[PDB]
Amino acid sequence: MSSTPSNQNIIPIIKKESIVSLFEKGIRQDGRKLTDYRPLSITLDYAKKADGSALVKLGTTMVLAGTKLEIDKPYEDTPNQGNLIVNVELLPDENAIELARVVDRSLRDSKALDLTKLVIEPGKSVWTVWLDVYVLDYGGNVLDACTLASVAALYNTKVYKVEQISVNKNEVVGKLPLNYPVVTISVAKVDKYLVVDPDLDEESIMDAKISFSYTPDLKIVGIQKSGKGSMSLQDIDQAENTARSTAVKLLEELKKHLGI
Amino acid sequence: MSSTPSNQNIIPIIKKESIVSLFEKGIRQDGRKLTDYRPLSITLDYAKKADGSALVKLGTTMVLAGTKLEIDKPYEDTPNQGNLIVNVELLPDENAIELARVVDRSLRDSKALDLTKLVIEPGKSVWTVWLDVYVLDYGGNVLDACTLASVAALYNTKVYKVEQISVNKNEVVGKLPLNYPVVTISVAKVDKYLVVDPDLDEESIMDAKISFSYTPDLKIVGIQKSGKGSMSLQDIDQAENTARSTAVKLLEELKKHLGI
Amino acid sequence: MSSTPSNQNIIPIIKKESIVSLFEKGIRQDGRKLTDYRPLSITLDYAKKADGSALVKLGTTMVLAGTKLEIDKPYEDTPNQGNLIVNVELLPDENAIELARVVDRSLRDSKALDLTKLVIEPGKSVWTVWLDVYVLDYGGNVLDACTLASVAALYNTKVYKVEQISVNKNEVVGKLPLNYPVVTISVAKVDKYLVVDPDLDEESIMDAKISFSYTPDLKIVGIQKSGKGSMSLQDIDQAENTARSTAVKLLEELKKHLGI
Amino acid sequence: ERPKLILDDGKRTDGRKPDELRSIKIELGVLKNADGSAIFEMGNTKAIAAVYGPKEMHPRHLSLPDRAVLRVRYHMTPFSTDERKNPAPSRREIELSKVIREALESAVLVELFPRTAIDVFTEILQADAGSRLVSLMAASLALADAGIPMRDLIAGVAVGKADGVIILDLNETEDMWGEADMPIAMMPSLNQVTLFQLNGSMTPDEFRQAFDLAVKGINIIYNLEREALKSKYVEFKEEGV
Amino acid sequence: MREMLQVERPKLILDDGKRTDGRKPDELRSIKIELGVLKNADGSAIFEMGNTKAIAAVYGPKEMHPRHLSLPDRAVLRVRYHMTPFSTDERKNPAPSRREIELSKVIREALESAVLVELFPRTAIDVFTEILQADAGSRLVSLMAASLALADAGIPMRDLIAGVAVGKADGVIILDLNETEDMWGEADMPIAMMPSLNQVTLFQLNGSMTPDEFRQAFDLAVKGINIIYNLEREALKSKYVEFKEEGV
Amino acid sequence: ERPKLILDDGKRTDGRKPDELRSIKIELGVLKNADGSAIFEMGNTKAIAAVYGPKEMHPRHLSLPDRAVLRVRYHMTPFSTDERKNPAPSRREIELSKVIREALESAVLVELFPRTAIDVFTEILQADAGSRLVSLMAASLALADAGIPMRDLIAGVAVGKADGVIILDLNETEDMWGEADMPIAMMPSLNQVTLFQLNGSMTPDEFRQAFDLAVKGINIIYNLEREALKSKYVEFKEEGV
Ligand SMILES: Nc1ncnc2c1ncn2[C@@H]1O[C@H](COP(=O)(O)OP(=O)(O)O)[C@@H](O)[C@H]1O
Ligand SMILES: Nc1ncnc2c1ncn2[C@@H]1O[C@H](COP(=O)(O)OP(=O)(O)O)[C@@H](O)[C@H]1O
Repeated sequence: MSSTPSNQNIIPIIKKESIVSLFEKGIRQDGRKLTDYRPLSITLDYAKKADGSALVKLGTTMVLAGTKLEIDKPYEDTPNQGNLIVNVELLPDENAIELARVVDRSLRDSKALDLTKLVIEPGKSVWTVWLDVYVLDYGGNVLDACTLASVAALYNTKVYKVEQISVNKNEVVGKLPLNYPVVTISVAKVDKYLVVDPDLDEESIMDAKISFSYTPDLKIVGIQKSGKGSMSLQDIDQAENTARSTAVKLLEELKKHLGI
Repeated sequence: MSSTPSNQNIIPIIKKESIVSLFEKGIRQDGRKLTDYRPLSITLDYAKKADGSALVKLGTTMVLAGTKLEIDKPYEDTPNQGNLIVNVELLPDENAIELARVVDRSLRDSKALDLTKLVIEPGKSVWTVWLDVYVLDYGGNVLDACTLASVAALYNTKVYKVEQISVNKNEVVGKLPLNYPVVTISVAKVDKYLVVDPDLDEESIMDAKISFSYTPDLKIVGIQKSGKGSMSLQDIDQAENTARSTAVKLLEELKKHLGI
Repeated sequence: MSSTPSNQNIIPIIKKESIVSLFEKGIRQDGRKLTDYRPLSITLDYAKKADGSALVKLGTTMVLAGTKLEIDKPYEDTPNQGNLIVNVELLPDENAIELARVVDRSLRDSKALDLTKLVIEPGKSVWTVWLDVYVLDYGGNVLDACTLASVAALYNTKVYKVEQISVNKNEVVGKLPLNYPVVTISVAKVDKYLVVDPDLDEESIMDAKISFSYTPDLKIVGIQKSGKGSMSLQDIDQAENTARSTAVKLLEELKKHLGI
Repeated sequence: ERPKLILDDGKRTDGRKPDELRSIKIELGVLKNADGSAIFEMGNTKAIAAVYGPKEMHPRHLSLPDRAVLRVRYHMTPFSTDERKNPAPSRREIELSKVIREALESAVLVELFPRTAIDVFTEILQADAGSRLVSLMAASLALADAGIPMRDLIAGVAVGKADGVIILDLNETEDMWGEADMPIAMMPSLNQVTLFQLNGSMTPDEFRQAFDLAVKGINIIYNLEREALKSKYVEFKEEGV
Repeated sequence: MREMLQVERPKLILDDGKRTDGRKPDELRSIKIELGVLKNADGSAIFEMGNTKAIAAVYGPKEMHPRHLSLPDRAVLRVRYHMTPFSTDERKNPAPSRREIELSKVIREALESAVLVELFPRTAIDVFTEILQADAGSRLVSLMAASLALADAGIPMRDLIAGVAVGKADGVIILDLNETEDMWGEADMPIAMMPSLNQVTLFQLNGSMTPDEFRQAFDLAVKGINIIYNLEREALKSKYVEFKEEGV
Repeated sequence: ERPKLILDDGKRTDGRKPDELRSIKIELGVLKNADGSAIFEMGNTKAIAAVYGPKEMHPRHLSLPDRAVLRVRYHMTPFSTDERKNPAPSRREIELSKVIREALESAVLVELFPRTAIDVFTEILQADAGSRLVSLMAASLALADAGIPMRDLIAGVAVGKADGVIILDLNETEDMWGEADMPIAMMPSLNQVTLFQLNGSMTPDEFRQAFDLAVKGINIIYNLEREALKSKYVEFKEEGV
């Protein structure tokens, strides 16, 4: 049973009017233009006992994602596929579950990770990729940071030698079958303006936000409208143009962090 | 841990006296005699993806029950039996669980459904009958409506061809091994009167109600006293006479809906 | 998520001074010296359907513990061991879970029960000892009573004939592979005094309590500091001297109840 | 392979005639930290009940403006049965709790303690059938021990049919293989039926016979409850109704 | 003999312009709407799109149970998306799935943009929704059934909510999907609108699309929504509406 | 089968003498949206702690009239260990939370904030033993960072016995195969033991040695905490007690 959150720290009409007056001049509180992403940090191999991990700082938002690989029997329905299990946890559920699914969907539908290559003995044994994403600092636009931390954690993942039946965890065979990275870009609709990567303040004054997932060849690979309000037709159209021309820049930057 | 419901939907002493004053003249709010059942509608095969379903309208109470058949290994304790799993859900638990068990018990102990004919290969594979009952409109006397919807859903159930390995769901082999229908009749004790099939109002002013389950040759197959109050000895005696002479009426009507 | 309990009962500053003024004269409310245990009753095989049970009365605290034996496949990790599963219940959780673990740990680490002796067929089938401990009367120092009830319940346990496939529960083969009993002694720090086996009142005025587990050979086998306050270095030192010289007396008495 | 339940002349599996109760043992105020407590035994069915007397209710929105809220818990210890019952509550324990609570609600004068909660905890230490009734009576007595006002005490037996014969107060075995099992609980002085169930199969005429026998048994038990209230401890060897 | 291997996945666009259920790419499934079907609810509706049937009950503005969870200025919407175990071909476990949990949040947020909650402070409006038959688009059939059940409960809203799932099947953009099209199509994009305000209430895409396709799929969805909306307004007047499937 | 723990030279599995700490790293105020935060790393055990400062309590009936209510969560990330620990809370996590809370309750002056709740969340990012202490210290520091008044800082080490030898600050390997494992946490300036546990086996005379050693280790760690408070960031290479 899903209900309107009684927490959600209301933000006065006067403060909203201050932020909107800045938007009218195409500048924000942080200083960035309406279309700018926040400063992006990625530290790879942060959690040492993970098979692969990534700590992402997008503005004040911090996500740590880590992968853990295991060998299981493939699930009777999908006999020639490995498994990917995404899991999000907020620390400061329902939003968590929604976050997990949105990320999962965009990693799986893009085929950024090829599950059919995670097979060891078809029908007998396959790899299961456990992806676990931990939001440590809720600085707004958690979704975009999650997609980044996820993708990064997968690109950092080390696969081990298989005794065929048993894992030898100190011989590294290779990396995950990853076709390409994926980015998610969230565009917030505050009043009558579209704003890329909304911060904590902007998310609490916005009508709704819409999130676009892209592959490097700029195919839309997932869309999620989110928020208590509505958005016009022309808005979603414009949002996606903005979202996409942002994706190019974010992808280049993500790649620099991930090494090529 | 079971506690007195705090949504005890209280009904004023003045309104109670109005209804009791009518009972004293052998008539009720809705016009029926102290011993009359409410108007009864049954629509068979309402949920199309069910193996068999029935939507029952008893007064303002609405129950939808549906069966779904599966092939399972019989449980180690009962090797030459199929399975029946009844499940009730209120929509507007504890009362749900009690409803499920009361229905289950009266379908099983009457042997209205013969579980020993649901065997395919003894010890190897049997049919499991999933009965799911959904109360959509709580109009009082939910139990009697549940029994009806259940029985009807079972009589509407289609069994499929067993390909020798699994199920071929577009060839219909036959029906369920059903010996006879079963009816449950609830008699409420309001004040010093006994009232058959109490409605929403009558249930909230009653001391307690007692429910009798009957097979067509009028064998008592289940009794359940229910309600926060008590009932006298000759009350239970009288109640059952009333319940039973009602049962005959209700059974013939159920059968008409069920096509003999 | 563990939080400070809101509904345990505060005890006035005036009543606290009264008890402390008595400690200052080396006497307590009930009459015993600062180092005395409360009166101890043990009734063996109290729960008749258990495979061994014990009802312990330590002061007003009452614990009933009962064992139930079963045959399972041993854990893939521990192929040459039987299982011990301790479970605590409070009736008048978190404190329960903590109690279960503290008892488990001291029964296991002491080797008081030898799990490697509970093997029937190595890798194929072993005994699982279900120990269930029920606190019926919370009279303070529940931990010490639990250890006693547990140990006593294990010493009362009857093992049955193993008949291949199953168990034949009316032929008694022998008793559990028990090396020795174990006692847990709790020492409370009230004000500036150390008090052995605190009662209900003493536990609610204490700073913190510390519990020491001993084998008959006076080896420390478990320590658990407990309570919302702190204890000094010399306190823990002194506590354990007191705890140990108490253990000798309590072990004697426990053995008398058990039939050495 | 089923067992013969009534052998050729009169005697059941435990050597009782069809109209004999099991042995009864009652003791009151056995728990020192409860407001009222009682242990009830019927043959091999032991139950212990504790009451924690009228008190303010924790989250006030769940309390009632005019009534006390009864909170009743029926529970079976893992070692109460032959095969270890799982401690996690079963659908059957959930139903039995609701049945027992509704039973007690008709006896306890809750309209005397508004905005309060009365907590009745019950554990079955040995289960040998009739455990829902042994529980209910232990509760009733524990309430009386807690000095909480009631219309009457609650007394109850399970009556059943075996090899076509109507029998009083059932075995583990009679519950298991008998054609019917009908627990009945009364407020005997008011002739009020507090709890009433039947699982199994009966003709209307045998239902009325079973009914009559149950009353007689209840009356005998009731007398012991009354004795147990004054003297705190009662034993009763198996006897004919 | 790679030579004989031929894709496992079935063709979704077949002879003539047409699809697996005999519909053209620009045709809705049959629609059936009925209002006030539940007596004891404050507002109720049954919505069918082809083989997807949802029932929605509303229990109207009421004081909230534990007062600390209520809102000082707004009503709290409580929304439940649920599938009956017999709604699907195989049996859906009744215990709530992560997918049901997500769909509930998305449906609630959708309704929150339509319902004028700023009118009923310290109250809760309860919207329960069962899916009785699932054949794709069930999150939208549910949302619309809810929107109508709200209107039936006489609760003030900015507009009614109308929605279709638009998708891409065999490189072709199609309107209102089958379970089969949902299964095997490249893309599945549910869109819900407040048509008179041109406000997008719900918007999702699972699958893959080029920016232009996305924009085409977008224009087709609007047209479908507009036809459905008309039936909603009709169904509000007459309580009962039946529409044979056909071209946008 | 079974490993060696102290070698023929007298060094342990990780090349430490029996009286050497692991390397220590502390950094404060690392989380922007928390009222106080800290990362603590003992060798390979890294914990992060966030504090959400004194705040009006959600359901008021659960608040205390005179005190703040501490809310403490000990949790291990699935990727903190070698074999993926389930995210669903384990009985061990539940106990550790209670132990850590009771530890903090003795240090934090809760008297000062009635009707409020102080949240302390703790995640273990890498587990290599002593994780209940690394968590507790990270928490203690995060509280000090949140500017919440306390009697003293909390410092702690696990002391144990490997092969008959008493050792300071254990590996997963020493925890795994050692005869004893004794976590001790203190308010060093007051000589107050805040947390104290022992799993395994010890003679009374041994217990008293392991104790003295623990104190010496605690004193060195305490100095770094005091340090890390003043400069926000502290590195310490392994060395002898
Ligand atoms: N899960 C179980 N496993 C084994 N024996 C049981 C179980 N549940 C009940 N029993 C025994 O069989 C009897 C059947 O219980 P039932 O007739 O349903 O209610 P009651 O507990 O009132 O007799 C019980 O009294 C108990 O002695
Ligand atoms: N547990 C399930 N068992 C069988 N079919 C399912 C199950 N869950 C979903 N489906 C099928 O998938 C269809 C489409 O689901 P989805 O893509 O979520 O869209 P919608 O929820 O709009 O139907 C459902 O309508 C249903 O037929």
